[PDB]
Amino acid sequence: SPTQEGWDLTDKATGLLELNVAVNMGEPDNDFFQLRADDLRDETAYRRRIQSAA
Amino acid sequence: MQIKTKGDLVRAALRKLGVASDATLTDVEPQSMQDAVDDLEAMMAEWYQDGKGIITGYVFSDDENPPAEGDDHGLRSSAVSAVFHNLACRIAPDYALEATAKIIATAKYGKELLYKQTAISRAKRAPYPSRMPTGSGNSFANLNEWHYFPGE
Repeated sequence: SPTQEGWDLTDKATGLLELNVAVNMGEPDNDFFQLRADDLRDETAYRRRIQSAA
Repeated sequence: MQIKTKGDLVRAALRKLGVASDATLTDVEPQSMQDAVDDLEAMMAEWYQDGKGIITGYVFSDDENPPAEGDDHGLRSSAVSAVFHNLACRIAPDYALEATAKIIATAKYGKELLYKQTAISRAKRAPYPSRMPTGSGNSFANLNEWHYFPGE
């Protein structure tokens, strides 16, 4: 709030003003990967790949 | 190998036949060489049925190059004997001759050896049919809903 001191404040009545800020968002962060059955190395690795992704 | 060219193959075939060698004082006739090279190219194209026949590494001469003779045949070191024995067998009737029993036997043996490794390679087993399950022992698949084999 602005502030003035005095007795005769004619024609000196201020208005109002409230500022604002803008908040937005970016882009998704993925962990796209490909799972293959019939490998036995993509069977044990997938269970831990999920946790490493998290 | 000292047999590096189609002409080397042809000369070996004529020597096997006993038409133009040094054991017999005969020079390779230039009319015979072109006919034998044409027969070799025909027989090689026949064997290599656009990729679905006997694979030997032989290189077919295009129409661009002037000499069909002088170019490396590109065979492997273990195909030369088979190729030129079969070539002698094929071109023997040109001269009203007949390749002897040893030459015919070696031609058969060589062609079989040519196709042996390819036969082993093509002896492939088809996958499981699309209606065959994976079984519950394949735990990862039957958990992720792959109860059946794809096939094809």
